[PDB]
Amino acid sequence: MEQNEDKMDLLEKRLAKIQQEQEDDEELENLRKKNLEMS
Amino acid sequence: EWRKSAIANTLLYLRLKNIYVSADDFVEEQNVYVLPKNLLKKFIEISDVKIQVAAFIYGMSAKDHPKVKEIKTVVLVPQLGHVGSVQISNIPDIGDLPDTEGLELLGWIHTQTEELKFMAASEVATHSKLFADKKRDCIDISIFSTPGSVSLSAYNLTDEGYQWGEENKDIMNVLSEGFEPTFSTHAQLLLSDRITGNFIIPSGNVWNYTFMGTAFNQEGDYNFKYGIPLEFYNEMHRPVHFLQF
Amino acid sequence: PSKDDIKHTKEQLPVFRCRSQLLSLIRENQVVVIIGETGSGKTTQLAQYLYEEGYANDRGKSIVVTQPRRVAAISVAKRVAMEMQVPLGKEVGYSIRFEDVTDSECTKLKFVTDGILLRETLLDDTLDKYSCVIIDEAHERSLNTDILLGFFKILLARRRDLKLIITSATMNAKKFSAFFGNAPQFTIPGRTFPVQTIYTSNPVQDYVEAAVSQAVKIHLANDCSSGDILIFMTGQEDIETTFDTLQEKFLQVDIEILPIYSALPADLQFKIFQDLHGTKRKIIIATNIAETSLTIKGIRYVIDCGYSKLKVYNPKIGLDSLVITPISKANADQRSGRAGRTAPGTAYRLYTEDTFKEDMYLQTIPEIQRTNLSNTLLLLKSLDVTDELSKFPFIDKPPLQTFLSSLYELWFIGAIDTSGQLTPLGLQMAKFPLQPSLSKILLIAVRNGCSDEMLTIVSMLSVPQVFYRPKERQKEADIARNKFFIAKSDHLTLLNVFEQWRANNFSSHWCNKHFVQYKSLVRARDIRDQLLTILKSQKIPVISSGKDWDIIKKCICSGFAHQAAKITYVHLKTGVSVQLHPTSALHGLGDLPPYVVYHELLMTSKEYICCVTSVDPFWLMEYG
Amino acid sequence: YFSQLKFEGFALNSDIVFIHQNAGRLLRAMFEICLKRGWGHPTRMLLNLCKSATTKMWPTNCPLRQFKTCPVEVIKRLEASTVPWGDYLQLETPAEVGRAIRSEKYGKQVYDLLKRFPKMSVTCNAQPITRSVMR
Repeated sequence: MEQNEDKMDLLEKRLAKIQQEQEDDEELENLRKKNLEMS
Repeated sequence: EWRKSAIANTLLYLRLKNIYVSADDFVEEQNVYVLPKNLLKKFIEISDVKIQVAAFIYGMSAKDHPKVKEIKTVVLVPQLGHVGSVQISNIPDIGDLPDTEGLELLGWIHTQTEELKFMAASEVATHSKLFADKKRDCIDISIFSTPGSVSLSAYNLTDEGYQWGEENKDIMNVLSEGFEPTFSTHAQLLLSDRITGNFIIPSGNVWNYTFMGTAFNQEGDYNFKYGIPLEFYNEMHRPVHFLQF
Repeated sequence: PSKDDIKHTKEQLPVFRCRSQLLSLIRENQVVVIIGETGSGKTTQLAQYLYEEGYANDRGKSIVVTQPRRVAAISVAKRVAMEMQVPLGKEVGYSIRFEDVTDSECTKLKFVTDGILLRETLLDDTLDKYSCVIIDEAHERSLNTDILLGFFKILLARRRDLKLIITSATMNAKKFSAFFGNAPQFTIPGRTFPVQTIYTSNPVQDYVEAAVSQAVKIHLANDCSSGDILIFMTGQEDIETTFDTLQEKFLQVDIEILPIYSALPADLQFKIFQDLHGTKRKIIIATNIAETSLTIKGIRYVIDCGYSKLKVYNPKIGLDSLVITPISKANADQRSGRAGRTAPGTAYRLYTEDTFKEDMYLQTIPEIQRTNLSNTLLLLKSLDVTDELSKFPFIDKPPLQTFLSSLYELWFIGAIDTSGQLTPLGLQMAKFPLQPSLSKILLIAVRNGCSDEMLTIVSMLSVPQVFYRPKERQKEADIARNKFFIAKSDHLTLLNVFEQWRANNFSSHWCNKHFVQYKSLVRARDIRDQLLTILKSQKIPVISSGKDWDIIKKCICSGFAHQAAKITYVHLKTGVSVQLHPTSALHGLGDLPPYVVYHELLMTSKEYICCVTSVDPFWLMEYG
Repeated sequence: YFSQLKFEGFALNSDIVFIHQNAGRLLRAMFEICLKRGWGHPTRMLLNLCKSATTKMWPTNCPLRQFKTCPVEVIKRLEASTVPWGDYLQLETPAEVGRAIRSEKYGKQVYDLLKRFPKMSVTCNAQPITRSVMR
């Protein structure tokens, strides 16, 4: 093990990760605009 | 092999000389179901010696005692029967027919070749499949029919029996998956000459789809009418025979 | 030999012992399910039995028998026409894609592909030119088969006089019967020999290595005469590494070792049927092609690895996966019944009994439960099965999301409205033998004015294994392909291949020289002439775009707007990252066009776009 | 004979002709007995057997086979179909009959025949006159 140191499930996790990454910018921009509105 | 059963069916009226009804000691505190004797007689006369034949029963309460459920109509429906089991089309839309006003669906009536003191697995399965989500108080009237005699027994089903028929969505012939006789309880049935019931039948008259599996739709949305029911091997159940010859 | 012995042959089969019971059971039932065993000889016999029983004449009109394979339909039609002693087409005949051999419209017995029959149900749903239908080899459960099971279950109401026969295997005869109204099964014995079966007492670590180990043991623990071996394996690259490994073991310590796979050129496929000497042993290393498509004599031994390369469509990702998966119990038994053909035999299973009991499902999953269905749903809307489609009686219903995704695809293409109802564009597309994108692109190519090129490109896109890439010669195979290279795409490189093929007078020797499969090319031309016939049936003009190949690429956007990607590649709508398949003209330690459209997405060793075309984004919102 | 089978042996193929050229009277006498005795089920059956002897066809056959001028192809198609005769009757338009046959040309003629096929509309009501007598 020291020297040596599902596929579709991992791809569905990569799909979820890429969606989550791209949606975060819109969430942050919504917070930034919310802060301007609150100000 | 139908040819032998067709011959045998001609004599079913002789079986009605021995009518036994399953009776326990009476209980005024629970329902009693009253079957008109003419309905029973005709139902046996149209049935088959081997194959299970089935129908719905519709009825209502008398004024004298609310718990006395008179059966008024037998609704015979598109079905495909077997020994020991029967495949029944859905609970019929009959409401646009005359005189259906104030009828309950009371449940189902059917023939069997085995004699029992409880509901069998195919009964509990088909009874659950028909009534579980719709009207759980509906009875089964089972009829043992055998040479010389018919024996009638009525049952309520427990929620344990309903649940078991939900767990057993289909039955392979002897799965016996913790089936219990105690899933069913005796129901008070009386057979009466004092009253006469009638038949509703499908509008194309034919109800036995044994020779006609392709036109049986078990989901099917069939139209119905009052009318005299055809026997199991009537010509109209058997059109191919008359096309071959 | 000769036209006398032919009848004794027919009488000597076990189907003849019960011939009168067969032709009576079909009189007393409109539907029959038949378990015919391998040595029943069912396929040639019963068709003759029913014609001779009289239905096939102008009394009833013709008999049809479906096959799943083209070559099967022709071969059994030749056999039965010769058993009936008639020139093929005149009373016995056949009708398959590109090839109708029926010299009269009233040709009395007609063998067909299940797809051909399915095509005919659209033009005549009652099929009134036929008295009897036989579904042969229906245990294979093809898409066309599975559709016809529902279609016939409804149509035989609409025709009491239409007789129906369904062949079945033992895993599913009850299941088939119950669907068809619990109508009677009939079981015929066959003249088949016993096969001894041996599970492995443990899971094997690597089935390739156990396979060669057991091959040498069967070969040399016995003396080398009088008993040949079949070994089942998952794919060409796996198979080719195995021959290499097994030859060396003999040279350390006679044996003849032969490949078979569908991508193998036909001359080398054919030689496996030719004989082997006494004292020498034949051994055959095979894909699933040797389960059913091919039949070998003198095999007495089988080794089964227990895994196969099954395609499954993932509808969520929209992605085919070719997965090395455990086989079904049925499939294991079919492999086992390859021994036992010629004489008593043995099957060695590289897996345990419990893995066969639980880890292997009983039946194989039907194709309809695991493929994209949009060709099917298009056709099943084109014949006016409506929300009747949305509730359609299949034996084994496709997954809800598969249906809804195919509906979404058709709605996207504009074959379907927001309620879910067929558009006239849909009905036109359904008259092509095509997945709907390839009909969309041909109809669009009319208006765009590239029908002429589009015909041959769509033809080439239909065809498997167009280029040949043997084990050591990856460089030479690609070098020959690259003489036809178009810098834009694989798609226009297919055009250059077909043009150069033709300029060489369609030469087979040119095909071989340039490492292209001639079988694939001749099928492409047959498809081109068929699609040209369909266009001339729809009266469409076959306009050429000339050197303005961008017109084709604009048309591709009309059909393939979902099947698009962008460089890291990254899918247009789901956003998953994906790769160009290494065969692509656009692949290498090299080329990188920014925006991409593609013919298929497929997971193999990697999540690959199968073949690649470059695009401008403006066309994607132009067409959709 | 009700099925119109074909026969080779002259003796048997004249036994059958003797049977059918007597059958009508005999069935009509059987029918009369049941109708007089009041037995509904056999009376209805025997009326169909009398009609079958008259028409050389069974109740499962369609009455286009009873219209002597009809084309055979139409009869055979409809006998295959699940649609009841009492359903095909309900058409009032010539084009609709053409569709129902899958023949435009024959729709024109067969519509005429359909409008000739004997048909009844019936209504009934009862009135109690006395306790015992119903009109």
